[PDB]
Amino acid sequence: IIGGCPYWMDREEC
Amino acid sequence: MKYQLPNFTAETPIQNVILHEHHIFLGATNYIYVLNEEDLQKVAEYKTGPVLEHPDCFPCQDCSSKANLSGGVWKDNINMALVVDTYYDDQLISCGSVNRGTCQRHVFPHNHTADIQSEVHCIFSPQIEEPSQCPDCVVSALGAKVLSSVKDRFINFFVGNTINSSYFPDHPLHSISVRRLKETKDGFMFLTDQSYIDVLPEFRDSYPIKYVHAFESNNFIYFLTVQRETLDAQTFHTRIIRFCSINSGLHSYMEMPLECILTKEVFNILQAAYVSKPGAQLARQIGASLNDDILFGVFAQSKPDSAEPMDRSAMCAFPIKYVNDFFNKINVRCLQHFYGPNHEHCFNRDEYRTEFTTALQRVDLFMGQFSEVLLTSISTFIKGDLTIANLGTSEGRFMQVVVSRSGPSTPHVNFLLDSHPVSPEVIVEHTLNQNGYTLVITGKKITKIPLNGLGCRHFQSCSQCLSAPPFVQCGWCHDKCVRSEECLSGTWTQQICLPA
Amino acid sequence: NIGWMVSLRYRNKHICGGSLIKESWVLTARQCFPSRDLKDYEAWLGIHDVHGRGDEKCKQVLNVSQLVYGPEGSDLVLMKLARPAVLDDFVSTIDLPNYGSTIPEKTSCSVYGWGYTGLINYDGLLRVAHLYIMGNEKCSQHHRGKVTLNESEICAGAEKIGSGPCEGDYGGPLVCEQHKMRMVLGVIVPGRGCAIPNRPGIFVRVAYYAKWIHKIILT
Repeated sequence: IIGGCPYWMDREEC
Repeated sequence: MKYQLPNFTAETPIQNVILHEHHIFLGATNYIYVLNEEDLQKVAEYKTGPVLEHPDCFPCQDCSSKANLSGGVWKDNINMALVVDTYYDDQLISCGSVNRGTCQRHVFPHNHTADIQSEVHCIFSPQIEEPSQCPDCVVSALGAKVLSSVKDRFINFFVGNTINSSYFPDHPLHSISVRRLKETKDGFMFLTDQSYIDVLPEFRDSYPIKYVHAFESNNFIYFLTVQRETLDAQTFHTRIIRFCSINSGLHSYMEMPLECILTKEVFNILQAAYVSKPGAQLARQIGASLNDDILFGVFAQSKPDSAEPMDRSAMCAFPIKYVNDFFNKINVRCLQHFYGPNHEHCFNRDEYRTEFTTALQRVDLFMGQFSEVLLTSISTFIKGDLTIANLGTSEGRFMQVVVSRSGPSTPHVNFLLDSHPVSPEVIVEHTLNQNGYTLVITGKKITKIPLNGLGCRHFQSCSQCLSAPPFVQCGWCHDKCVRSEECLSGTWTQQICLPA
Repeated sequence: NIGWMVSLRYRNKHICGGSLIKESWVLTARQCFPSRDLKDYEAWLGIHDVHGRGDEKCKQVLNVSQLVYGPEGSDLVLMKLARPAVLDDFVSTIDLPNYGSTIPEKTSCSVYGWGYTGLINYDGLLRVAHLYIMGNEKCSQHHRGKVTLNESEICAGAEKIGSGPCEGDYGGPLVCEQHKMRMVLGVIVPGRGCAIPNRPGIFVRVAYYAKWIHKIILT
């Protein structure tokens, strides 16, 4: 996943 | 007395030609010329060499700064592959002799097909997983045949490399290999160990393998080679390699010899090959449909127990349906140059590598008309019900001739193109109502020859023109002998010669 | 909760993502299988890290008994695990959409995987990209008129511009919330470039094959 957040991060904080 | 057609003279030899989006891309020594389709005028160029070689200056890392070194050597960049990728963001993938046969992607800017210098990326990714391999090491300086195919959502590269004993630490080359380019476009990769089939290190010099042509047809990959008859054999062969068109590896691998006899004298060395559909008349005589892929191959006689051609040429047609029928028939040997000629695998019975005992034979379609010239280039096309062959000589002569078995045919076009031999690497472009052009390389000159019309320019006078063979469809147009469509005036006859 | 994430291991190295749709079934991509020798395959469930580091009380490691390939079109494959996955707090299944269904444009989605991140020192932890559903027609144009979509394909544009799946992400799911419930709507497959700004991504429409999927998984 290029430009993703780690699994434990909520949608709204990306 | 010769013809004035769009030509282009490069400062160095031309190796490979590609036609993409009305632009001719030439693969030359130290350059990648970029011509315009219509007039063959150099719009751009990319300097690819000379490139400096050093036992520490690795591939895809520049060292112009390391010019004054104890072990420095200036090498020439001879183009081995030139591929146009349109599956990913449009790019010209180019490969040279130097840098351990590394390739480079020239990404085209969104509205400029002629811009080959802006985005240039070197396909190299240091192999951490197993430093014993090199998937970014594609091409050999000896000989290379590259075939690009989009398959299973990836761009696969089928490679044919000519090898020698020259052992390399961490950077070797493969005889026949299938590698997929990564979506990150930074490197290639072999899926399994099956993906390559190499000549044993003992045989690397004794057994040189020349990969003449490669093509894809009917869900199979095909390679056309020039090798020895056997390991211990003193004489040379032409073979047809075939394997199930898969991404993961070279599956259902098989090699069979091809024979071009003249009724039993053999033209054992393929000089050029072209795969096209047949015109109605010849289709009938070779037992093929108008829609059957046909391998036309120009062959030559080899100097006794050598590989060099003899100036004694021929040409025979192999309908791939028939080539396939031979492979699907049951006797059979093991691949002696890859496996051990003595090993346990050879004696048993995807997994295995077959070598065929007998050959597929075909008679010269020209019936010995070329047994006293060296044919080096072939390109075939259809005109009405006719099958015309474009042929190049080792002397630099270009000729168009009707391919038929129903009586031999004299060429309707025959003239010196240049002094240098004709390149096997050709281009045939097709336009509405069967009339395009060919792209013929002769050293540093590329010429744009039209498919139909050259036959007509061979007649200087109206009377000569009026008695031309009917098939060429020649008429007088005030002061010139040309085809109906080429006459823009209205004064076109095949019946009258006014006073002069 | 990411219980349905599966890591496909080919020769003790992670090759692909997958999704547990039923106890003994994993939905993944045909690209994930370089060999027909099932011996070389293993499926890891209960993991968050690619090397299965902090996961040991969770980690479930199963062998692959079967490879049921989807219709000629689809690059789909159904994996039968040698023993059922035990559904605990760490391992769970993912729901499938029904056969005669669709999802509204701009529906929020996520792609999960241990694939390439373009980062220097990647920690091997499970990543997630946020995407939104897009019409097939507006997605075909956005691709610069180079690719035309079938009813078997699904488009999803990125919420954070340079984002999207890559090498190592294939077989993984495209999870969206259909009627307040997490469902696998798409299967990650190779594309025409990894994470291109403004260009959307093509996945495979799981709903299009739900008949076939339920045919296999329901013995």
